[PDB]
Amino acid sequence: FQHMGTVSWNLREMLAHAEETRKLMPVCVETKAIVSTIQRKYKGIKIQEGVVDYGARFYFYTSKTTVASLINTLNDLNETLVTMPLGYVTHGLNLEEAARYMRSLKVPATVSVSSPDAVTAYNGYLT
Amino acid sequence: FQHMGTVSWNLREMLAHAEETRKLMPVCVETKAIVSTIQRKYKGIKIQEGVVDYGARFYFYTSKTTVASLINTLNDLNETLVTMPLGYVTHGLNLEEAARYMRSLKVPATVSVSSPDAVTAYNGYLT
Repeated sequence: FQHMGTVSWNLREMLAHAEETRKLMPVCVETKAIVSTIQRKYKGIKIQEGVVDYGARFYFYTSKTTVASLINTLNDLNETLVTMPLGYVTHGLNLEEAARYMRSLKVPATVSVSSPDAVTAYNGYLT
Repeated sequence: FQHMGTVSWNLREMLAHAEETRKLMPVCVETKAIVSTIQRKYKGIKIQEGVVDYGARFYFYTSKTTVASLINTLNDLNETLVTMPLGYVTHGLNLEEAARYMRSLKVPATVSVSSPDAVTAYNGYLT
């Protein structure tokens, strides 16, 4: 998977990278800490499902969208991502099963996990 | 980040340091000026992706490999590096976003930037 690599970026780093690069950043609208940060950082943003390009370029989704459906949608968008492992926590998945879904991503992505130790754990599950 | 330090060495100085120390030196094969210099200093080299130990010890990569993936690979190799800021220009990144990715390196590294002024800028971005 030369098109995906794994870092440990907090939300401020992810947003700063996304603002500069305009890489697409998926955001689960049920994750209050993240939505709150976005609403305060980009005053006036109208959060709605799908692509919202305002401050940064977001793909807003609900966890009622199942992970493989989200990933097919993102594959069709054909944009480079900055993302957390999809389904992890939001869909009740552990890190290993989120990685299993992430194997279906065909677009380039930077994947952010909680800690440097999670980087090696995640990459081992992915490969 | 005590395991990384920043200098301003031109390519000839980087190659001389790499030749003596056997530190691993990442090289983007799309950067034609660098590849040509390497082919001229180390006549007969067979450039191919991955580790090539000929004259100096190189890690040749394509910019189709995403920066975080390259860094994941270099961390797994566990060799000390002499390197330019990864992703800078080659992946369309500015110096600040390259530095953001370099925070993920776990192996010791000497990072060489284009001028003494860039040393100041890069260190501020890294931290």
